[PDB]
Amino acid sequence: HQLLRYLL
Amino acid sequence: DLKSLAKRIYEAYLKNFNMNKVKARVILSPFVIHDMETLCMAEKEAEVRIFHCCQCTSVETVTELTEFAKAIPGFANLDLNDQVTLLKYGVYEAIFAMLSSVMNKDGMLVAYGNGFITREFLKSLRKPFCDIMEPKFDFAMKFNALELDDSDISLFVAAIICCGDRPGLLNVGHIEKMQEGIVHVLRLHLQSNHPDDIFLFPKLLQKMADLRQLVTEHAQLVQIIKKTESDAALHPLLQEIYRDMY
Ligand SMILES: CCO[C@@H](Cc1ccc(OCc2csc(-c3ccc(Cl)cc3)n2)cc1C)C(=O)O
Repeated sequence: HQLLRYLL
Repeated sequence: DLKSLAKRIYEAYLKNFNMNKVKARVILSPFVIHDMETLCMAEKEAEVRIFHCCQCTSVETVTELTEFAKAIPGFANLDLNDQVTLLKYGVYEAIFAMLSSVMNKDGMLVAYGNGFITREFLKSLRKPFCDIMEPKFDFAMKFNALELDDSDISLFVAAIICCGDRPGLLNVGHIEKMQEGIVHVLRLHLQSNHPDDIFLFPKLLQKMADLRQLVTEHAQLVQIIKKTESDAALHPLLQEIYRDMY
Protein backbone atom coordinates (compact mmCIF):
# COMPACT_ATOMS: atom_id res chain seq x y z
CA HIS A 1 0.00 0.00 0.00
CA GLN A 2 2.78 2.39 -1.10
CA LEU A 3 0.82 5.64 -1.45
CA LEU A 4 -1.43 5.34 1.63
CA ARG A 5 1.69 4.40 3.60
CA TYR A 6 3.32 7.48 2.01
CA LEU A 7 0.51 9.80 3.22
CA LEU A 8 0.72 8.11 6.63
CA ASP B 1 -9.11 9.59 29.92
CA LEU B 2 -11.43 11.25 27.38
CA LYS B 3 -12.58 14.72 28.49
CA SER B 4 -10.55 16.34 25.67
CA LEU B 5 -11.31 13.74 22.95
CA ALA B 6 -14.37 15.39 21.36
CA LYS B 7 -12.59 18.75 21.22
CA ARG B 8 -9.52 17.26 19.51
CA ILE B 9 -11.56 15.31 16.93
CA TYR B 10 -13.80 18.26 16.08
CA GLU B 11 -10.86 20.64 15.80
CA ALA B 12 -9.05 18.10 13.59
CA TYR B 13 -12.17 17.86 11.39
CA LEU B 14 -12.55 21.62 10.94
CA LYS B 15 -8.81 22.08 10.16
CA ASN B 16 -8.48 19.23 7.69
CA PHE B 17 -11.63 19.22 5.58
CA ASN B 18 -11.95 22.02 2.97
CA MET B 19 -15.71 21.42 2.89
CA ASN B 20 -18.02 21.14 5.93
CA LYS B 21 -21.75 21.17 6.63
CA VAL B 22 -21.97 24.89 7.55
CA LYS B 23 -20.11 25.91 4.38
CA ALA B 24 -22.05 23.46 2.20
CA ARG B 25 -25.42 24.45 3.65
CA VAL B 26 -25.05 28.24 3.15
CA ILE B 27 -23.84 27.77 -0.44
CA LEU B 28 -26.77 25.43 -1.21
CA SER B 29 -29.39 27.36 0.80
CA PRO B 30 -22.54 28.09 -8.00
CA PHE B 31 -22.34 27.33 -11.75
CA VAL B 32 -25.03 24.77 -12.68
CA ILE B 33 -24.11 21.65 -14.65
CA HIS B 34 -27.31 20.26 -16.22
CA ASP B 35 -26.12 19.22 -19.70
CA MET B 36 -23.01 18.49 -21.80
CA GLU B 37 -22.32 22.14 -22.72
CA THR B 38 -22.31 23.19 -19.03
CA LEU B 39 -20.10 20.19 -18.21
CA CYS B 40 -17.50 21.46 -20.72
CA MET B 41 -17.56 25.08 -19.45
CA ALA B 42 -16.87 23.80 -15.90
CA GLU B 43 -14.22 21.40 -17.25
CA LYS B 44 -12.09 11.83 -23.68
CA GLU B 45 -15.84 10.99 -23.37
CA ALA B 46 -18.35 12.66 -20.98
CA GLU B 47 -19.27 9.84 -18.53
CA VAL B 48 -15.57 8.88 -18.39
CA ARG B 49 -14.56 12.46 -17.49
CA ILE B 50 -17.13 12.57 -14.65
CA PHE B 51 -15.83 9.20 -13.39
CA HIS B 52 -12.33 10.74 -13.42
CA CYS B 53 -13.63 13.82 -11.52
CA CYS B 54 -15.10 11.77 -8.66
CA GLN B 55 -11.71 10.05 -8.31
CA CYS B 56 -9.94 13.39 -7.97
CA THR B 57 -12.31 14.39 -5.14
CA SER B 58 -11.87 10.95 -3.49
CA VAL B 59 -8.09 11.28 -3.72
CA GLU B 60 -8.20 14.74 -2.14
CA THR B 61 -10.64 13.62 0.59
CA VAL B 62 -8.44 10.59 1.46
CA THR B 63 -5.56 13.04 1.71
CA GLU B 64 -7.68 15.03 4.20
CA LEU B 65 -8.89 11.87 6.03
CA THR B 66 -5.27 10.71 6.55
CA GLU B 67 -4.41 13.99 8.30
CA PHE B 68 -7.67 13.93 10.32
CA ALA B 69 -6.85 10.34 11.42
CA LYS B 70 -3.29 11.19 12.53
CA ALA B 71 -4.87 13.79 14.83
CA ILE B 72 -7.27 11.30 16.46
CA PRO B 73 -5.73 10.64 19.94
CA GLY B 74 -4.05 7.21 19.98
CA PHE B 75 -4.15 6.69 16.19
CA ALA B 76 -0.58 7.74 15.37
CA ASN B 77 0.51 5.35 18.18
CA LEU B 78 -0.69 2.31 16.17
CA ASP B 79 1.52 0.19 13.94
CA LEU B 80 1.91 1.80 10.54
CA ASN B 81 0.35 -1.31 8.96
CA ASP B 82 -2.71 -0.96 11.22
CA GLN B 83 -3.09 2.70 10.24
CA VAL B 84 -3.08 1.55 6.61
CA THR B 85 -5.71 -1.14 7.26
CA LEU B 86 -8.02 1.36 9.02
CA LEU B 87 -7.87 4.10 6.36
CA LYS B 88 -8.03 1.50 3.61
CA TYR B 89 -11.32 0.10 4.99
CA GLY B 90 -12.88 3.22 6.58
CA VAL B 91 -12.12 5.81 3.95
CA TYR B 92 -15.03 5.31 1.51
CA GLU B 93 -17.49 4.95 4.41
CA ALA B 94 -16.23 8.33 5.63
CA ILE B 95 -16.35 9.87 2.14
CA PHE B 96 -20.07 9.11 1.55
CA ALA B 97 -21.06 10.14 5.08
CA MET B 98 -19.34 13.51 4.56
CA LEU B 99 -20.61 13.72 0.94
CA SER B 100 -24.19 13.86 2.30
CA SER B 101 -23.37 17.38 3.55
CA VAL B 102 -23.09 18.72 -0.04
CA MET B 103 -26.25 17.03 -1.39
CA ASN B 104 -29.88 18.09 -1.58
CA LYS B 105 -32.79 16.45 -3.43
CA ASP B 106 -31.86 18.34 -6.60
CA GLY B 107 -28.10 17.86 -6.77
CA MET B 108 -24.77 18.40 -5.09
CA LEU B 109 -21.82 20.79 -4.78
CA VAL B 110 -18.61 20.29 -6.77
CA ALA B 111 -15.32 22.21 -7.32
CA TYR B 112 -15.26 23.47 -3.70
CA GLY B 113 -18.76 24.92 -3.72
CA ASN B 114 -18.11 26.79 -7.02
CA GLY B 115 -20.11 24.22 -8.97
CA PHE B 116 -23.44 22.50 -8.66
CA ILE B 117 -24.25 19.33 -10.62
CA THR B 118 -27.87 18.27 -10.84
CA ARG B 119 -29.35 14.97 -9.78
CA GLU B 120 -31.26 14.68 -13.07
CA PHE B 121 -28.21 15.30 -15.26
CA LEU B 122 -26.39 12.47 -13.40
CA LYS B 123 -29.38 10.08 -13.70
CA SER B 124 -29.33 10.71 -17.47
CA LEU B 125 -25.86 9.43 -18.29
CA ARG B 126 -25.42 6.20 -20.27
CA LYS B 127 -25.50 2.93 -18.36
CA PRO B 128 -23.79 2.08 -16.12
CA PHE B 129 -22.52 5.59 -15.17
CA CYS B 130 -26.03 6.81 -14.35
CA ASP B 131 -25.94 4.30 -11.45
CA ILE B 132 -23.02 5.99 -9.63
CA MET B 133 -24.64 8.97 -7.85
CA GLU B 134 -28.25 7.96 -7.33
CA PRO B 135 -27.73 5.50 -4.41
CA LYS B 136 -25.59 8.19 -2.71
CA PHE B 137 -28.45 10.73 -3.03
CA ASP B 138 -30.73 8.05 -1.64
CA PHE B 139 -28.48 7.56 1.40
CA ALA B 140 -27.85 11.30 1.79
CA MET B 141 -31.55 12.26 1.95
CA LYS B 142 -32.15 9.95 4.95
CA PHE B 143 -28.82 10.91 6.61
CA ASN B 144 -29.38 14.66 6.15
CA ALA B 145 -32.85 14.16 7.66
CA LEU B 146 -31.09 13.27 10.97
CA GLU B 147 -30.11 16.97 11.09
CA LEU B 148 -26.55 16.38 12.36
CA ASP B 149 -24.04 19.22 12.57
CA ASP B 150 -20.26 19.06 11.99
CA SER B 151 -19.50 18.29 15.65
CA ASP B 152 -21.62 15.11 15.45
CA ILE B 153 -20.06 14.25 12.10
CA SER B 154 -16.45 14.60 13.32
CA LEU B 155 -17.10 11.98 16.03
CA PHE B 156 -19.09 9.78 13.68
CA VAL B 157 -16.26 9.86 11.09
CA ALA B 158 -13.62 9.12 13.79
CA ALA B 159 -15.67 6.03 14.86
CA ILE B 160 -15.92 4.84 11.27
CA ILE B 161 -12.09 4.95 11.03
CA CYS B 162 -11.09 3.50 14.42
CA CYS B 163 -12.97 0.28 13.80
CA GLY B 164 -11.82 -2.94 15.47
CA ASP B 165 -13.21 -5.47 12.99
CA ARG B 166 -11.42 -4.35 9.84
CA PRO B 167 -9.82 -7.45 8.25
CA GLY B 168 -6.17 -8.22 9.01
CA LEU B 169 -5.77 -5.96 12.06
CA LEU B 170 -2.73 -6.72 14.24
CA ASN B 171 -3.66 -5.03 17.52
CA VAL B 172 -7.47 -5.50 17.58
CA GLY B 173 -7.51 -4.97 21.37
CA HIS B 174 -6.10 -1.44 21.38
CA ILE B 175 -8.29 -0.32 18.43
CA GLU B 176 -11.42 -1.78 20.08
CA LYS B 177 -10.46 0.35 23.10
CA MET B 178 -9.94 3.44 20.97
CA GLN B 179 -13.34 2.82 19.36
CA GLU B 180 -14.99 2.27 22.76
CA GLY B 181 -13.76 5.72 23.84
CA ILE B 182 -15.04 7.46 20.69
CA VAL B 183 -18.47 5.78 20.66
CA HIS B 184 -18.83 6.67 24.33
CA VAL B 185 -17.98 10.35 23.78
CA LEU B 186 -20.27 10.38 20.71
CA ARG B 187 -23.20 8.96 22.73
CA LEU B 188 -22.76 11.74 25.31
CA HIS B 189 -22.39 14.40 22.65
CA LEU B 190 -25.60 13.50 20.81
CA GLN B 191 -27.55 13.48 24.09
CA SER B 192 -26.63 17.09 24.91
CA ASN B 193 -26.56 18.35 21.30
CA HIS B 194 -29.84 16.67 20.25
CA PRO B 195 -31.82 16.08 23.52
CA ASP B 196 -35.22 15.64 21.83
CA ASP B 197 -33.96 12.84 19.54
CA ILE B 198 -33.93 9.85 21.90
CA PHE B 199 -32.95 7.28 19.28
CA LEU B 200 -30.34 9.38 17.37
CA PHE B 201 -27.44 7.26 18.68
CA PRO B 202 -29.00 3.90 17.59
CA LYS B 203 -30.01 5.61 14.31
CA LEU B 204 -26.37 6.59 13.57
CA LEU B 205 -25.21 3.01 14.37
CA GLN B 206 -27.71 1.87 11.73
CA LYS B 207 -26.12 4.36 9.29
CA MET B 208 -22.68 2.87 9.92
CA ALA B 209 -23.94 -0.55 8.69
CA ASP B 210 -25.77 1.15 5.79
CA LEU B 211 -22.54 2.81 4.72
CA ARG B 212 -20.68 -0.54 4.69
CA GLN B 213 -23.30 -1.84 2.23
CA LEU B 214 -23.26 1.38 0.20
CA VAL B 215 -19.45 1.06 -0.18
CA THR B 216 -19.72 -2.64 -1.08
CA GLU B 217 -22.17 -1.85 -3.91
CA HIS B 218 -20.10 1.15 -5.04
CA ALA B 219 -16.84 -0.86 -5.25
CA GLN B 220 -18.73 -3.41 -7.29
CA LEU B 221 -19.97 -0.79 -9.80
CA VAL B 222 -16.48 0.71 -9.96
CA GLN B 223 -15.04 -2.74 -10.72
CA ILE B 224 -17.64 -3.30 -13.45
CA ILE B 225 -16.71 0.03 -15.05
CA LYS B 226 -12.96 -0.66 -14.76
CA LYS B 227 -13.13 -4.01 -16.56
CA THR B 228 -15.63 -3.04 -19.27
CA GLU B 229 -14.90 0.60 -20.17
CA SER B 230 -11.71 1.22 -22.14
CA ASP B 231 -11.29 4.86 -21.03
CA ALA B 232 -11.72 4.19 -17.30
CA ALA B 233 -8.50 3.83 -15.27
CA LEU B 234 -8.35 4.28 -11.48
CA HIS B 235 -5.88 6.52 -9.69
CA PRO B 236 -3.17 4.31 -8.10
CA LEU B 237 -4.20 5.41 -4.54
CA LEU B 238 -7.81 4.38 -5.20
CA GLN B 239 -6.59 1.11 -6.73
CA GLU B 240 -4.66 0.35 -3.49
CA ILE B 241 -7.78 0.99 -1.40
CA TYR B 242 -10.03 -1.16 -3.64
CA ARG B 243 -7.49 -4.00 -3.92
CA ASP B 244 -8.47 -7.17 -1.97
CA MET B 245 -11.75 -5.58 -0.89
CA TYR B 246 -14.79 -7.71 -1.98
C1 LIG C 1 -16.53 6.68 -9.64
C2 LIG C 1 -15.59 7.22 -8.56
O1 LIG C 1 -16.34 7.51 -7.38
C3 LIG C 1 -15.44 7.84 -6.32
C4 LIG C 1 -16.18 8.15 -5.01
C5 LIG C 1 -16.91 9.42 -5.30
C6 LIG C 1 -16.21 10.63 -5.23
C7 LIG C 1 -16.85 11.83 -5.49
C8 LIG C 1 -18.20 11.78 -5.84
O2 LIG C 1 -18.90 12.92 -6.11
C9 LIG C 1 -18.24 14.16 -6.12
C10 LIG C 1 -18.55 14.56 -7.55
C11 LIG C 1 -19.57 13.95 -8.23
S1 LIG C 1 -19.73 14.59 -9.85
C12 LIG C 1 -18.39 15.63 -9.49
C13 LIG C 1 -17.96 16.55 -10.54
C14 LIG C 1 -18.65 16.52 -11.76
C15 LIG C 1 -18.28 17.36 -12.81
C16 LIG C 1 -17.23 18.25 -12.63
CL1 LIG C 1 -16.76 19.33 -13.95
C17 LIG C 1 -16.54 18.30 -11.41
C18 LIG C 1 -16.91 17.45 -10.37
N1 LIG C 1 -17.88 15.51 -8.27
C19 LIG C 1 -18.92 10.59 -5.93
C20 LIG C 1 -18.27 9.41 -5.66
C21 LIG C 1 -19.04 8.13 -5.74
C22 LIG C 1 -14.46 6.72 -6.20
O3 LIG C 1 -14.73 5.56 -6.48
O4 LIG C 1 -13.23 7.06 -5.77
